[PDB]
Amino acid sequence: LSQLAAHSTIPEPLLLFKDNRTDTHPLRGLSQYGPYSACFNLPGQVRLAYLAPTEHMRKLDAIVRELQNPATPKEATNYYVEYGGFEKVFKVPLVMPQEHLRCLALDECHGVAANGNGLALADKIVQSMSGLFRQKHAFDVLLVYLPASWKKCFEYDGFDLHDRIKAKVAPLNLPIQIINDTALTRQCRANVMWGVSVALYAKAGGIPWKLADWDKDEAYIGLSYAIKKNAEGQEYTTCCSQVFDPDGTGFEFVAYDTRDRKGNPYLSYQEMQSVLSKSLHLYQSSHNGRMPRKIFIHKTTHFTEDEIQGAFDSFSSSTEIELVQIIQSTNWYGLKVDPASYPVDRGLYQPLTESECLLWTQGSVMGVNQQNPGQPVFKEAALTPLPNPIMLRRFSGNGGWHATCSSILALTKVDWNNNTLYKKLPVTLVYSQVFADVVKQTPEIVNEIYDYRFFM
Amino acid sequence: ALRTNALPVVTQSIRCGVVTLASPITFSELKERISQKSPKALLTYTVLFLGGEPEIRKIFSNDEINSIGQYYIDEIAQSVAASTFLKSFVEEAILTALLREKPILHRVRHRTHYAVIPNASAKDDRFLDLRKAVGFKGDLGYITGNVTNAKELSWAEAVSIRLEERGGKLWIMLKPEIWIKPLDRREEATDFIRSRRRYRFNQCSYQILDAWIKILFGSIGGGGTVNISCFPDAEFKAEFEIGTRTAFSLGV
RNA sequence: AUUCCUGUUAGAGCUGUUAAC
DNA sequence: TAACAGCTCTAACAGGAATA
Ligand SMILES: [Mg+2]
Repeated sequence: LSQLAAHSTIPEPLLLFKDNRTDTHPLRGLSQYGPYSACFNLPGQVRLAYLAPTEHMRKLDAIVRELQNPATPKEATNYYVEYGGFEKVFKVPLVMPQEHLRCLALDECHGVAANGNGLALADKIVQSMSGLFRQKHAFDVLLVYLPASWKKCFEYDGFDLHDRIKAKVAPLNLPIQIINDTALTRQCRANVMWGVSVALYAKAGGIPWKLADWDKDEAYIGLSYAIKKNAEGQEYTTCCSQVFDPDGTGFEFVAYDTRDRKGNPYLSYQEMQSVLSKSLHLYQSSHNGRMPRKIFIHKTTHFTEDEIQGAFDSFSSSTEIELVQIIQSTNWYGLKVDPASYPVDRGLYQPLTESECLLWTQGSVMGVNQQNPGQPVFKEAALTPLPNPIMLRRFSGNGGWHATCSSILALTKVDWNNNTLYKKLPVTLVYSQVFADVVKQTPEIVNEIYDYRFFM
Repeated sequence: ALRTNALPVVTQSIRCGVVTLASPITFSELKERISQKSPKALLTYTVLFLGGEPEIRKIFSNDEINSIGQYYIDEIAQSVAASTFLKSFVEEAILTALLREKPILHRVRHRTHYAVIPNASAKDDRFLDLRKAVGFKGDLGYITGNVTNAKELSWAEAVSIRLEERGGKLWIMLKPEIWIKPLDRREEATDFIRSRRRYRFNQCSYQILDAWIKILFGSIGGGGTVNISCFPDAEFKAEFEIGTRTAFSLGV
């Protein structure tokens, strides 16, 4: 009477690296083979530029030196492999800035930071990049260091310094990696070196890794919303993030606002179909004008019937539409029994109803462990002892949870901003939420689309 | 295999009591009168009640009571899916039936029900399994105590019990938690709960869930559908039957 | 903000069910 | 439109580092 439907397990998504080498473990595969974009020359080199207060430029120099030189994992040695330096790992030089590519933040930055005005702090920080705007050919990624003295402007009610800076520097087409004292201070140095190096390569060129065996005829849409607290009511900022592997070798990962105002996360008919009209045009431009054969729309909340009508009217009958709601907080949780020492395997999904499934995007991963191979790795072990599944609710389902579960799971391992093994959420939802935060911070970003490297 | 935290509720229909009122009533009015009178009955407005007629007569005077008949919720799963009031009512009824004949404390945090180990009755025989499950390296642990670096804060092992409507089925969701005796000061036990829960991995959590099922149903989940009942000495009572084994599945 | 996502604290939105206005 | 209920989300912090 308690026996549910038989569960299934989606194998750990293989990651494509240099010259079609597949490895589930990102850092291990990166060290062994090199980035997927190392077969060709997306970056011929990774040139950095420095933007930091004149007292803190030694910190940027030091972290760049640690990027150059090898580092050994201290924490989470269960998973993290040895770091061999930027040149050795990425097969690409990490070019230190010249004096002309090393610009100091003005003292007005410090003044407005002590004044606690992040709105002017972001303006002054982007103004400090004025010399770098003319030299955009000389450097690839600007290294911005935010000292703890600016802590008063990092985050407060209605403002986000990171999102504001990345919004101001997105139309300028110069990628930025922001460094706080967190990266300098965290005791495990292989952690920070791996994360920063992968981020720098991804936004100084791109594609540290891709997904192995990924269909190019699919588009993945994730709609995520942010809330801006009005003095009278509230405003909802729903943004749409698309992922797809286009005909070109460059994996495509973009975001764009679904839009005047919204009072709930639920798109109207002419809003949902407008954003999907934008979406399949974006897919078509990267697919020589071919229509998607399958659309995966991921949402944090449920699809209204008007939303379903808009989705089904935005695409022809040839296109197969998958509307899926992702419920992060569920009552269900699972134990592995044979009780195993390690929890339920990652990729395990249990169908609840016809339209409901529990996907374990968190769990034990095998064949990724560095020390004592044969022992599973539970990435959130420090956080929780057992993984919390997510719930998938299908609003247009022909049958078969394997396709959507594999899509969602594979979509957890291409967050190049994520230093750990995976994410509990698909990158569609992750980047739609990040871009929703960015748009809610700065409204005037609605017209253009933006690639992940400008906001990761 | 995969063992969940969901115990099936095979009960399909429950009998309730209807009190027809001479004047319209609001659910807020009913719930505040509940708090004021503190009856030995469960009440919802849809006015449905489970328990004894005398308590309902205490709650509503004879002037405002027209008749008291019986309600038949034929499809409990469909009715609680349709009505959040029915969902809350049935969840509270199952909780009252569960924690009736047992020393387990009944607490509520936010709107989730918890079966909490009593500090006074911690050393009971029925709690030895929980002591073993939370013990270290095969010794006997503790399931109640004082927070290590807190002035007055207390802690106990609890299980959150939720009602879940999934398709046409009802589930009792059990989540082992650490209840903090002052609810509004539970944030002050963040580090204590974190350190206590840190190494409750798959094995320890399986043992803890087995111990909590044994505590809440007197028997391990083998061939059992123990029938719990709320207000057995009342005209309008609810008798639920819950499978003692949690929901589980083998892969294909 | 190299990261992760866990807790805490609140809130909002969706649905309903009543009472209505 | 005003409560009520449940479900599920974001927002804002704090917080520690992968079977001990
Ligand atoms: Mg980044």
